[PDB]
Amino acid sequence: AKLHDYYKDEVVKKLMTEFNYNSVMQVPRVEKITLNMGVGEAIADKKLLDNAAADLAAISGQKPLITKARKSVAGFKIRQGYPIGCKVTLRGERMWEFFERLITIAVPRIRDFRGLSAKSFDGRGNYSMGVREQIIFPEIDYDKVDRVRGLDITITTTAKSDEEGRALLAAFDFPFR
Amino acid sequence: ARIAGINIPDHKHAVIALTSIYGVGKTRSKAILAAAGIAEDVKISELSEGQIDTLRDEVAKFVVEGDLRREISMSIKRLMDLGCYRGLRHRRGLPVRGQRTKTNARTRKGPRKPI
Amino acid sequence: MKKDIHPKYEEITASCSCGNVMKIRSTVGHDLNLDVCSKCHPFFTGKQGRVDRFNKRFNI
Amino acid sequence: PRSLKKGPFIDLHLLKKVEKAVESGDKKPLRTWSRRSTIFPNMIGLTIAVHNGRQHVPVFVTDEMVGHKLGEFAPTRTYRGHAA
RNA sequence: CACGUGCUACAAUGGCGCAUACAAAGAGAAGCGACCUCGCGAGAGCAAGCGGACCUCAUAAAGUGCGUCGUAGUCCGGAUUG
Ligand SMILES: [K+]
Ligand SMILES: [K+]
Ligand SMILES: [K+]
Ligand SMILES: [Zn+2]
Repeated sequence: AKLHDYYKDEVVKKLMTEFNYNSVMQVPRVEKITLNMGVGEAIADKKLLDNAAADLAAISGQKPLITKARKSVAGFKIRQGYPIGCKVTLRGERMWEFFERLITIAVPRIRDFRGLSAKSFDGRGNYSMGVREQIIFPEIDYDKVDRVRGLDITITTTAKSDEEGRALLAAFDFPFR
Repeated sequence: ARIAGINIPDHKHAVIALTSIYGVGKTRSKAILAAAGIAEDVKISELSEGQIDTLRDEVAKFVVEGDLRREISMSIKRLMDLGCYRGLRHRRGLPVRGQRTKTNARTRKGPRKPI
Repeated sequence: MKKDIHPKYEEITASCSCGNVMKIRSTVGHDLNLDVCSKCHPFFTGKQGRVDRFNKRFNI
Repeated sequence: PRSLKKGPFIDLHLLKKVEKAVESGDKKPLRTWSRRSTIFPNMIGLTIAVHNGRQHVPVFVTDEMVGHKLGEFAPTRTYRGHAA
């Protein structure tokens, strides 16, 4: 909510000036945030995937979608249709709340935090980052953590290029080294 | 509970619990506690959040955790880049302080590797 | 959102040592006390040789 | 390490050579047997050939090298590995 | 890399903290060096005494009392490295 309000009130104006956009619709928007956990160990134990899902649920506030192998892979000893991951797609209010929580609380709580790479744009203005420990998110309880699980966060943007994408995140003061 | 970006044990006495932080030993732990005015015997769980904050300020005075690790890494890297005797010993994974290598030196060399 | 499948998500008060207070929706439920936040974190704030050493130690 | 009160140790002959070389300009590498002599700031940018017991090993002094003995940069024993 | 002889451990019949008992034998003048002051400390400065049943090295430790740790790779261990 607050970050969404901030986007409209401040970010649009800053980006409009910076890129000399003709229209407000030209200004990049944060379409969605996807949180993914790749639980390879799930093949050995089904409960691990369930525990990972519960962690992703607590962080997201949203029940995760279980993902399954697209094709059989001998290397990873996985067969097609076997559940090997969980994902959540955050949009609208829930996305903005998560985005706020991540920047304000979770990112500071990262151990030895020295900023996030600004080279982690995919070339289309979309930013992906990895979280090594679920502990950083306050919702997770350190005492009750069975296993340390990381997750990968992707921010999908309407930005045409990385420069527009980095500018958008910079406008929100997303931490960058 | 959480100091220097890590979680200290609540059940342990403060003096022991602080040693969980990298860069803090028993001496520094006692000094931090003395400055904070917190008794060594007091458990971390018993300490109030305000008391924990005072501890956090004291810990901030000393280089610890990631900052210390960066300093240590740089010091070793410098030696290896220098190509000084010590640097060469670091490169080869052999003792750097003139210990014997004919026998022992297992900590540096690792488990015995059969010919 | 579907009903009955999602974690309970309610506004909670988050307090920090710096004194920044933030009210945010979360699954945590209970009020949170934070050691650090974006406001006070060193990186965000921006708070984050041999020749000199020789001269200082061995000044003649 | 040598006590601070005593100050850094350098062989007099090496010190004289370094001073002369600095005054003269860029010079051919200095040849010394004084492995025990500490590297000084004035030496920076000079090449000193330090005896390793059988040959003089050229060392180009750098800022990082300062405060180390010359012998540290010339290895006395040759080892290329067993069963190599 | 292989072997011999050791040292230190793997703990609670213990570790750590505080307080506090009880030896023998020996060495010393380019030497043993007190006291006092300074240093977290290793030491430093100053400076008695003693060629010694006199002075100095020089503190016995295990022990004992009390407290703490609570079976953990730990308040075990102390290698290794900066
Ligand atoms: K420690
Ligand atoms: K050796
Ligand atoms: K021995
Ligand atoms: Zn704060």
